[PDB]
Amino acid sequence: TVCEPLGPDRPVWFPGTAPPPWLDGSLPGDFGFDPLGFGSEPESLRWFAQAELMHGRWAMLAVAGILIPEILQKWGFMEEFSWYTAGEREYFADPWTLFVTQMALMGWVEGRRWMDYLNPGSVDIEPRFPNRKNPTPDVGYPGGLWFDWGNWGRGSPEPVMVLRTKEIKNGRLAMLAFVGFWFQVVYTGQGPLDNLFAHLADPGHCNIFSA
Amino acid sequence: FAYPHETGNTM
Amino acid sequence: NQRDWVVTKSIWHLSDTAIKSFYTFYAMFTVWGVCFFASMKASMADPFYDSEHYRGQGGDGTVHWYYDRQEDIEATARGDLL
Amino acid sequence: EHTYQYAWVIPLLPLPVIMSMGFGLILIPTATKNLRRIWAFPSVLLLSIAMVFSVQLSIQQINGSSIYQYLWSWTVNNDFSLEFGYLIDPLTSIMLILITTVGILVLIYSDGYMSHDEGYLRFFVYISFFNTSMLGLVTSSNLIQIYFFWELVGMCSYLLIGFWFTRPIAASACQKAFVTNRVGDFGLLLGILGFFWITGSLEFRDLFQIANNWIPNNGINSLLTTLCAFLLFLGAVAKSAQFPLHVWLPDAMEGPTPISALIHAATMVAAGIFLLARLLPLFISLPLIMSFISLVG
Amino acid sequence: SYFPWLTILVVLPIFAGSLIFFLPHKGNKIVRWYTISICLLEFLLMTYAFCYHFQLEDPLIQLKEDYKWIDVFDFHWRLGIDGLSLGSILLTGFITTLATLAAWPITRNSRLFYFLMLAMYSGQIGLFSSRDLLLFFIMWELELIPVYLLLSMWGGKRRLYSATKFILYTAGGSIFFLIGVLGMGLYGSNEPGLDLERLINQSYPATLEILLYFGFLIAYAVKLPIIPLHTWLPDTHGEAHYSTCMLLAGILLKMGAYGLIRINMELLPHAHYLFSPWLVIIGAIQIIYAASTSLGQRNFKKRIAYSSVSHMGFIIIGIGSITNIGLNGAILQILSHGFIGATLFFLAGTASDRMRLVYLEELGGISIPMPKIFTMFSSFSMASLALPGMSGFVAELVVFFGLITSPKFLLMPKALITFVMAIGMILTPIYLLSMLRQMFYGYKLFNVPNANFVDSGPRELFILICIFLPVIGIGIYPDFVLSLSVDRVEALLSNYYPK
Amino acid sequence: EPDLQEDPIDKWRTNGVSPEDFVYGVYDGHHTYDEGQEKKGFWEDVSEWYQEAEPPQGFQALISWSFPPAVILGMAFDVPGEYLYIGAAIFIVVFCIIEMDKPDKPHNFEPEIYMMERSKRDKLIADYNSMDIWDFNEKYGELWDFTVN
Amino acid sequence: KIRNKEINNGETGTRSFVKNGIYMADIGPSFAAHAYRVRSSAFDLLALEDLLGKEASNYVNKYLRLKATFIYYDFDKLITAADPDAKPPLLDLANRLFDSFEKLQAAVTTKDDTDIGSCYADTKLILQEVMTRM
Ligand code: CLA
Ligand SMILES: CC(/C=C/C=C(C)/C=C/[C@@]12O[C@]1(C)C[C@@H](O)CC2(C)C)=C\C=C\C=C(C)\C=C\C=C(C)\C=C\[C@@]12O[C@]1(C)C[C@@H](O)CC2(C)C
Ligand SMILES: CC1=C[C@H](O)CC(C)(C)[C@H]1/C=C/C(C)=C/C=C/C(C)=C/C=C/C=C(C)/C=C/C=C(C)/C=C/C1=C(C)C[C@H](O)CC1(C)C
Ligand SMILES: CC1=C(/C=C/C(C)=C/C=C\C(C)=C\C=C\C=C(C)\C=C\C=C(C)\C=C\C2=C(C)CCCC2(C)C)C(C)(C)CCC1
Repeated sequence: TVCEPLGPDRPVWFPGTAPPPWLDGSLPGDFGFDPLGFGSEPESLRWFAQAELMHGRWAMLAVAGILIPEILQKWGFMEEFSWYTAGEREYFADPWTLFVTQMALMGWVEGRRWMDYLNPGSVDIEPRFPNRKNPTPDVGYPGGLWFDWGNWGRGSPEPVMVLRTKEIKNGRLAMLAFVGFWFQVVYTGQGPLDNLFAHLADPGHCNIFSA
Repeated sequence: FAYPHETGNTM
Repeated sequence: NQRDWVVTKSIWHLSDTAIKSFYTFYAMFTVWGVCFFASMKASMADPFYDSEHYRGQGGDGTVHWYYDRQEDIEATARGDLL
Repeated sequence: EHTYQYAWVIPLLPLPVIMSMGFGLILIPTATKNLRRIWAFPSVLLLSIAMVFSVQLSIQQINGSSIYQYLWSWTVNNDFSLEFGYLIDPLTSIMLILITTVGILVLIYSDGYMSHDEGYLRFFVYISFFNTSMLGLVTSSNLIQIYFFWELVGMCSYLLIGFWFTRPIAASACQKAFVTNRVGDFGLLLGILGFFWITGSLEFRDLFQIANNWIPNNGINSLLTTLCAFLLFLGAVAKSAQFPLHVWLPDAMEGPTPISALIHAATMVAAGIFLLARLLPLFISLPLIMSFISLVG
Repeated sequence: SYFPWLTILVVLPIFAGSLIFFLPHKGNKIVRWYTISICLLEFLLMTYAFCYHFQLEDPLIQLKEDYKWIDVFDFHWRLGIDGLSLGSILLTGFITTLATLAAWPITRNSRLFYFLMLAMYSGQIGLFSSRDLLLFFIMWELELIPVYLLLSMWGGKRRLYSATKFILYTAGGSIFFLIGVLGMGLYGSNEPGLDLERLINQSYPATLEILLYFGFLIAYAVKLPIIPLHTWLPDTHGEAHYSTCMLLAGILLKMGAYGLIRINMELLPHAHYLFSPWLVIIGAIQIIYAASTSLGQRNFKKRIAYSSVSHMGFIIIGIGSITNIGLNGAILQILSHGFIGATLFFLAGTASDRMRLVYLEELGGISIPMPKIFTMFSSFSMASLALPGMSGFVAELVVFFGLITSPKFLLMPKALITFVMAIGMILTPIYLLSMLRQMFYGYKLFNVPNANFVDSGPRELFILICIFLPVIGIGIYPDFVLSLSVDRVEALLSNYYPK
Repeated sequence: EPDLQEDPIDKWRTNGVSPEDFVYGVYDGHHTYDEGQEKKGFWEDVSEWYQEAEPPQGFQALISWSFPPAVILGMAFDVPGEYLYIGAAIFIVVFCIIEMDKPDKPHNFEPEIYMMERSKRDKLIADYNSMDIWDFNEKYGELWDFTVN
Repeated sequence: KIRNKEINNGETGTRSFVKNGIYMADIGPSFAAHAYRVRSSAFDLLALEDLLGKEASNYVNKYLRLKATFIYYDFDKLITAADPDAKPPLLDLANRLFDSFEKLQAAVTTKDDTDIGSCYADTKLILQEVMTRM
């Protein structure tokens, strides 16, 4: 736990501006950007931090699942066609069965996680053979060799706050990427790589303003 | 007087 | 091409092609004319061949200089003369 | 599926890391040895791709297909050509899965194991090199080009046995663990040259056909085709640990434990069994060898 | 084209080194740079002549020219490059430039030394580019004094005995060569006779073919070590400075093979075709005898010398067993050995002079103080093990293929000789790793004091890397040294007459 | 010169010149169970390791660094070979006349002259590097004349 | 140092592109071990003009010779071991092929670009038919 208070250690998102006082910069990925001041009170602050982390991780997974199969279609062996139209793809089972199974299992898991949030340490999975003392928690970073078997979130590979900063920044970027992909498919009728190459060929004209 | 406690979280 | 061998125990078929560097065997020798860049890695400092823990520069000098023994016998003779 | 003309990137997939560490390990020894744990990620990831590029290469074979192979002439000189390339048949995909899975797992186990040690990066380089050599051996079209990888995995196993290179036993076991499979590859090369002279070709598509059906009568070669195959069998024996050549495995276990788990389930079994299993089309015409194999087993 | 290249390429080194004399400037400094610049200029001119003034598609001679020199016994400045010569010429320029670089920290004389280096340079290129038999002999014996001086001035403890044995032995060996010169020079001297190109059509009578063949073969077996004529090598290799020994055991040995290819197989076919099988037998037994006596030695310099001896059996067996590839795989072998043996002697001479212990029993754990030497030494040991990937493999493989598909054999020795040859692969690691294990592995005393123990600096490391990279580049795709279309005419003469 | 003598002759093939692996005075304490974690980053470590040679100093660096990105580009937007082999030619000359015109250091000269009474300084530095051809101090006739103050 | 036993492929001035000194292992006299190596060799000269069709065809006349000598010898060994009836048309086939090979070699020896391909078209058309009459 390292703090990033005002000064050179605090590169303000808006140069020449004093960041909101209740934005200390402890949470990695902070730059003093909350003009709406939603993080005014601490309970809301931590709640929004958890929401941000979850959104970032899910958005990373979603953008990977969009990107990789489409390029492996374009040039790779197997041809995974339009992902936006894969939502209605036909499988062995009906979409509602898939939906209810997803909801059951994810409700189980996310409910256990919800109780962990409301009551830290009271719902954890970390066995204890004798004489080896286990690690604690920092909710949002469960620890133990279930979700950190590489021993990366604790020390050695990088000071923690730096790696969490990497994570939150990449997650914000991935959120932008997902909303961009979706909005493009709303407007255009291709995948992300197709729009990409179309822009590469004609950067000067092949844009949103092409029509 | 020590004891064979568990190994790391990666093995 | 893509000949299709029906072997007597399995389900083969193959496809082959012949390739060889046309004349770039000249261009690779020209690029390996980078030994004319053996001058930046020679003007660099020598590891210890210039170190103070070295005096004598032959191929057996430092190793078989080793005849200060004769000079020491001569110094013994001189000290006896003293 | 047409996902074959891009499959050749399998045995070359981790390579873009190896050369990018050894250089650093030789030119700049005090910088790469300070990015210690980070270097684990670009490897365990890259090899991982290979695995997910192999199941889709194997699932196809499960659904029923036909095996492919690609040949390229890497020598056109006076009087005779030399080929290289690979093939993807059921056995290839089997051993491919079996090598990449245990590889991607032992990499993480090694990251856990060798964390207090000093030769972290060198260890990872050796592991990745052995892995990209074994992945090469299992996918290989003609005999000469499998011999090219046999001795490579032999040298990798050598460098891995005497890893710490300072325990005065690990310095006396690597030598034996090299000379034994050296005798093995000696027998392998003699058998290869014998079959070459007898049939005139090197690749399986022609060797299996010629050697089985068309061959002259007892111009003495019959004794040769009985003998030469015994030499290939001797090589496949020596890479594994059978009766006459087994004195290198017990002491070879002196090396580090992850290597002791990768040279007893990944190469010890593959380079031994796999070759015999692939050359089985030859040995059905030699009942003597069919009995001698069972006897030594 | 008529602007003479080979004349320049032969008279540039010795001339531009003659200016070292009559130049009072310093003790050691300026001479090193003035010599390395000349060496690099010569190498660049060599590669410029090769690239845009050569064809690779015609088996005649290129860039030839001649003059009138003594005119009584017809002996001209006749000079010309050809397919067989080109590889050895390039290898000589390369490895001798790198040897002159490796000779950087020599301050004992440093004026006679670099001049003698340039003289040996010019002599090697003169021989490898010769086109007139007497001029070939002149270039052959011209280098005999410079090498003796380099031996007797720098290198080893017992330099004198080695140097005198070497010089006497080589000078005596060249006597039979001069005998052959006098023999085939007087055979119808009106027909040019001393023009190595116009001798392809000579039809000598019987019982004279054999005598000239043997007069050349004895001299060659003297230069290129053959079993009963090898006793000189361990002394003149275990006592030479590594700078000398690099070019010595990487070029000067291969002259004995280049000459045997050029003047025996090209000029005296029915004197060589009735003598090939015994050459093959001798090479086959040499491959194992050299290794079996290498394992016995105890100072690693002589062990490296014997390892260099052993690989000279593949060249022999490739000269016999008359095929296109058997002769052609020999050239790749002389290149891939001029690399490996030279580098191994450089590494041996660089590890030593840091430890001052020659007997392989007291060498402790040198891996702890100096890692990079250990790495670049194990790598080239692997190369010498005929390990695949590196260029020490494909040469031996093509040699095997040449022996197997030979026409002058019917399956009886074509297999036993292959067997006795393959025993070399079982035998060589037994004596290479036995050195790698005694001298490097194990934990010696706490050799913490960083004095008289420093890893290779930039110069030596760059030399090692710059010689290593060609090995990989050739062993991965060997056809960077199969630019030889003379064998399609070299093995054209022999291929139908009797027997 | 004392050079004490030797002792009960050792195995010809002594397995590894080492202490026999009984008193190997730590297993795993000499190579593996050893490391911690201290300091020093990456880039300030690289650009503190390319400067333990002062490899070039000034102009002699510009002509040595901008050369490879001019002889790798050369194999593109192709230019005739003659141009390419006079480029490398004029390099090997310009780089040479700057090297041989650098000062001299004590380790360069003879062994018998390397070991003076620390009057080597004013005999070589600012004495050799301040003249062209004077040979007033021509003491390369070794009998220990030393011909200096 | 090797002879032929059916002298009808030798055209006027009986010779060809052939490069003697190539080792061809014994396969036994049969119209099954020759119609197979002839196929698996005539398969290569299809794959010849894939990469080395253009781009400095100075190795093409170093590999066509090689992988056509096999055809030239094995086709004779075959045309011997056949019944009287199938011999005239197989021989006619032989004639058109081993003339197109000489034509192709002589055209590629000139280091052209379009003449090489135009001539190779014919030996491909004929040589794709050799892999069927077997
Ligand atoms: C990571 C952010 C990102 C990137 C790299 C792209 C890239 C692209 N978009 Mg896009 N887009 C984005 C976000 C992004 N978008 C978002 C958030 C939306 C929702 C409003 C859209 C909606 C959208 C539509 C409707 C269309 C594109 C299209 C395109 C392509 C042509 C460029 C163009 O005309 O659109 C320019 C894109 C915008 C004006 C969107 C503005 C929003 C982004 C975030 C701008 C901010 C820049 C970013 C933060 C800085 C770079 C970050 C990183 C990449 C280095 C191009 C590949 C077109 C297409 O399909 O290609 C043929 C098209 O028709 N975009
Ligand atoms: C961008 C985003 C939210 C951004 C919010 C921002 C910036 C708020 C910023 C502010 O508050 C601050 C910071 C400070 C305030 O003072 C100022 C403002 C400005 C008010 C969420 C994206 C969130 C993105 C999310 C949650 C991604 C969800 C992923 C899904 C649904 C997966 C879908 C798929 O799985 C299917 C359905 C089928 C597969 O075939 C395809 C895939 C894609 C794999
Ligand atoms: C828009 C657009 C448009 C156009 O068209 C084009 C373009 C430009 C391309 C586009 C863009 C896009 C983008 C931006 C994207 C991004 C993404 C991301 C960031 C992702 C992440 C992503 C991320 C990710 C995946 C991550 C992940 C992670 C993970 C799993 C981890 C795991 C782990 C853990 C926990 C722990 C343990 O012990 C170990 C490990 C293993 C370590
Ligand atoms: C791969 C894939 C994917 C995904 C996947 C997933 C997402 C999964 C998830 C999830 C899951 C997978 C889940 C599951 C869950 C659940 C669980 C895991 C449960 C458990 C339970 C239990 C354990 C219980 C117990 C009990 C009982 C019963 C008795 C009483 C008591 C108790 C409670 C204890 C993606 C992206 C899509 C796409 C592609 C494919």
